[PDB]
Amino acid sequence: SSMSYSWTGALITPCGPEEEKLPINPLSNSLLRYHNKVYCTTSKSASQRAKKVTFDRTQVLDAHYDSVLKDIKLAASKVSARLLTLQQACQLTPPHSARSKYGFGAKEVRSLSGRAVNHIKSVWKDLLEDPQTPIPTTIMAKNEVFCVDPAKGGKKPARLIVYPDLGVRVCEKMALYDITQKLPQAVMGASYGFQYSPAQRVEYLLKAWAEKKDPMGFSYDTRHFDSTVTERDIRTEESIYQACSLPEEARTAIHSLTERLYVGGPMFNSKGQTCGYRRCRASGVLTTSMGNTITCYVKALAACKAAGIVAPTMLVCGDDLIVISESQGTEEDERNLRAFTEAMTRYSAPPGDPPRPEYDLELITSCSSNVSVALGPRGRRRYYLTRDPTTPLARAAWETVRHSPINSWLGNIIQYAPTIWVRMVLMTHFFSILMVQDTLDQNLNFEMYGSVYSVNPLDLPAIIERLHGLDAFSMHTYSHHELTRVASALRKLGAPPLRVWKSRARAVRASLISRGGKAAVCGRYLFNWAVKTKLKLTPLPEARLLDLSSWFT
RNA sequence: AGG
Ligand SMILES: O=c1ccn([C@@H]2O[C@H](COP(=O)(O)OP(=O)(O)O)[C@@H](O)[C@H]2O)c(=O)[nH]1
Ligand SMILES: [Cl-]
Ligand SMILES: [Mn+2]
Ligand SMILES: [Mn+2]
Ligand SMILES: [Mn+2]
Repeated sequence: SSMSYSWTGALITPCGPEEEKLPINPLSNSLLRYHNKVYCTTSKSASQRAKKVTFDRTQVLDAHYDSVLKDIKLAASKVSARLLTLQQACQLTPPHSARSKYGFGAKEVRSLSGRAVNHIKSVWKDLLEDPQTPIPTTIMAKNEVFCVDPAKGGKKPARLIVYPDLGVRVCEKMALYDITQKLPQAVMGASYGFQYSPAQRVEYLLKAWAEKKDPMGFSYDTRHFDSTVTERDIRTEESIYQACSLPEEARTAIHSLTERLYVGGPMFNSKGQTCGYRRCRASGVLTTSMGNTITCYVKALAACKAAGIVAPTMLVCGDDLIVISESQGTEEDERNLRAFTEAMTRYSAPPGDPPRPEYDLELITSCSSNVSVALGPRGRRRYYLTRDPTTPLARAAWETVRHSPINSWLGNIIQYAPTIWVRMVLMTHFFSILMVQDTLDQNLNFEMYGSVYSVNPLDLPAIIERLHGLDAFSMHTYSHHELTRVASALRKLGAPPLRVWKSRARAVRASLISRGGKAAVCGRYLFNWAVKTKLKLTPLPEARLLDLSSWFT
């Protein structure tokens, strides 16, 4: 039926200059040695990505699909959502959001300058009046950092980001922001993945596992999800949005956004040239996450019914899903999974890697992470979320004129505080660097799910107890998989091995302790693993006084 | 670029 994209031959050009690595990396050259392996995806590579994501979709739905979709609309009809005022929408614009072509930027939008507010008024009037003329978009490469992988063909090409003008982005929020905050949870309940912290994700997966008499689990992820989303999927997304209780003016803007923007349109490069035409998800529109997650969930639940998955418990985040179900024996399990994949494939959600049944929770990877297990202070099993540290280590070494890696270190330390790789490697390095800089008590930004949080390094013990529990400071006897994977990632990036990190950690610990105050608490709590004569760690008062519920919702 |  439809091609995901068509191209004119015009290049996908960069915005600014693409920052160069330097001959010395003063903050990370004591973390690892193989700086040659750390690269950032470039705009040049964007044309290789374009080739990989351009293909003809044919989609074939069926009664399982139709029935799931009906149930979802019903669930959506229990939501009432409102328009945001123009002003509220303006003030949700992030501070460095790309500026408008019409001579204003995010600062103006957030301050509600008159020229900006006035332009946005007309953009919106035009949405209400013209339900048809396609809205132009800019296409850009995403620049992100990875470690080279010779197995997977050296360097990944940059993903494609497609977005409309700042004025339109503000209007999308007026129309849809309140739905983004309510609909997913309304139609998916506990299956909606972005509502859980790492420990809560873990707790949910364990409950689900223990509920089954004989559990089986698998993960799924779609190859190039955005390019696989069809015109019809997007219109079906609208009908899910329209099932909510909305004021008429929202309805009208939603429909017009759908027809003029979401279902497709022309793409221009940064130099202003026509680049191509799109007939799939623009990753960059406000509905990217909600849309991906709801469309993934519809296809996936229908595919579970098509395949005969029994008592499925799902967890979905964008195109990433886990299903924990009742095993029907391994022969049937395997065939049910092939049936799952075939249905998803008819639904236009083909797999990156064919999924596979598993019967041990450690072997299931979704959203680049997996549950693992270690022993606590009293010898009890303690489960936690971990991941391959390769990419976090590479990002820990991205250091240029424009970019400091310290914030990346902090983000990982917080999300993955119970992991052996955070505790032994990233914590040791982070604290050593900040001590020597004498910047321990300076606040840092921490990025997650598009939001920034300011954190003081000296509050890490409290934050960690709160997010992960006091046992995050006392885990030992990590698993074979985790020990093997961490040792291997360290060798691969030319980092010191764990025993070296241990002797560094002793020195970092002693030095923090000798400063007293909050620093010494960091020393005692964060590095208790580093000394033979363990200390008794008690709950921290400062931790009871904390609420972190917005960080992971 | 969005969440
Ligand atoms: O920086 C990102 C990463 C992902 N996505 C969205 O989430 C989807 C799933 O991404 P995944 O990481 O599974 O890779 P893909 O499936 O795109 O190859 C993408 O297609 C995008 O629509 C996005 O909008 N921006
Ligand atoms: Cl314990
Ligand atoms: Mn994918
Ligand atoms: Mn409509
Ligand atoms: Mn994915």
